[PDB]
Amino acid sequence: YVVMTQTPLTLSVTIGQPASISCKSSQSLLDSDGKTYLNWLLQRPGQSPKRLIYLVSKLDSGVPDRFTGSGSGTDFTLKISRIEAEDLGLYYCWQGTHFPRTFGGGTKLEIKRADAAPTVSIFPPSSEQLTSGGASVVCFLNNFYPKDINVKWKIDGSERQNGVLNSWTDQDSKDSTYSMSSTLTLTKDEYERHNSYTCEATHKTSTSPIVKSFNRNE
Amino acid sequence: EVKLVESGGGLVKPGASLKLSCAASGFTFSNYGMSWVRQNSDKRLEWVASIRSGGGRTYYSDNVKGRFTISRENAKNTLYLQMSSLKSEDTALYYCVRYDHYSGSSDYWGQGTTVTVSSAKTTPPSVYPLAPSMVTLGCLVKGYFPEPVTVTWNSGSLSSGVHTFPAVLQSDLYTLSSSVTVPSSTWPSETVTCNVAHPASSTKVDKKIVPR
Amino acid sequence: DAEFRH
Repeated sequence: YVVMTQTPLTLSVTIGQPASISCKSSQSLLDSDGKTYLNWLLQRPGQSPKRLIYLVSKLDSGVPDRFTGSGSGTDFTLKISRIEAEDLGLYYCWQGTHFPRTFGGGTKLEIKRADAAPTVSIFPPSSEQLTSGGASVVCFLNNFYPKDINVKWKIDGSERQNGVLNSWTDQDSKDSTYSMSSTLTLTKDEYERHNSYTCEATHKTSTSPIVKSFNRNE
Repeated sequence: EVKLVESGGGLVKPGASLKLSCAASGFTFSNYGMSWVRQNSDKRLEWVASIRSGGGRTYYSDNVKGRFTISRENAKNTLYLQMSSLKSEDTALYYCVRYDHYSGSSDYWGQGTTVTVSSAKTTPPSVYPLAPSMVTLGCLVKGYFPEPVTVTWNSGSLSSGVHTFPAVLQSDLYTLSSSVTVPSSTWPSETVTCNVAHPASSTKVDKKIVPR
Repeated sequence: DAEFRH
């Protein structure tokens, strides 16, 4: 098993600026036939993997020449002379020299855009759900950047940390923002013992947490 | 247009069998070696099996050897993966992949077919309303298995301002939410309904969002 | 890919 190691794991790049990714293999990828079977692949969000580079430096014919590849032996580099919006995704190196075929762990490239505050919405459990014995309080945090965000739940003032499930979207191709949902699920009886439910978002775009609340009374 | 279209993926019990297919078009299929590569939840890619264009020679990863069989039917331009003794560690998106002997690497990949190995049972979703210049509404789709579900708003006529979040797996059951944002002057004066479908359980639910 | 070249 030839180990393929990529650095960095994540890359945040501005449109128009250069970027590069390093791939290192645990042993030489030079084949006995004298060729070096080192390949690069891009998987866009929700899309099929697409070949970028093969044989170290050969450019796939569907790929623009702002992509180049170099290296030899155990050390290889993918370079992008100028980033474009559609470059968002997972980049993988992989080797075809040794059996079995092995892949690097991937590098996530995301597009750097202007900071944007989340639009926060909070929703009480529906009456329908309460009849099941459960109660989910849902908080949407939509269209923010950067993706680094912290959501905290408070019930009657006290911080609550579980029954909480969070889900993040990948970067939106339309506006380069992220969205996430945080859902706090309690038993019906637990939910009805308290009045105030609060969703608190900490993000670099405000000097204080962005807060949405409701009272079970109203 | 070289195209590879995998099918056959779905929920399968631990220890059971499942056969994947990959229909190839836009090239002379019999001339090419083919492989299966799988991608797990961590987005890690792992080669599975390969079959040559000639002589029917086959190759397997140490993880699937003795359990999987790769084969081809050139008369149907189709690649197969017969899986047996399946286990949780086999859960993945499975891709059909062409090796291009002219350029010296695998080139084209399909869209993938999803295999879920689990003893948990197919379970229909519960669909709950999420009600409070623009107003954001939503639907909570809870307790279903396996993936996927689809969620539209007003049968698709409401497309802008919609977010559907990736499902999260909580106790062998999936949950997701979808949000939709409309002008406040259109709700609740006009109706807003989320349409949820769960093909695996032959379920279709329409939940109108009514003010609290 | 090596398997296709042996």
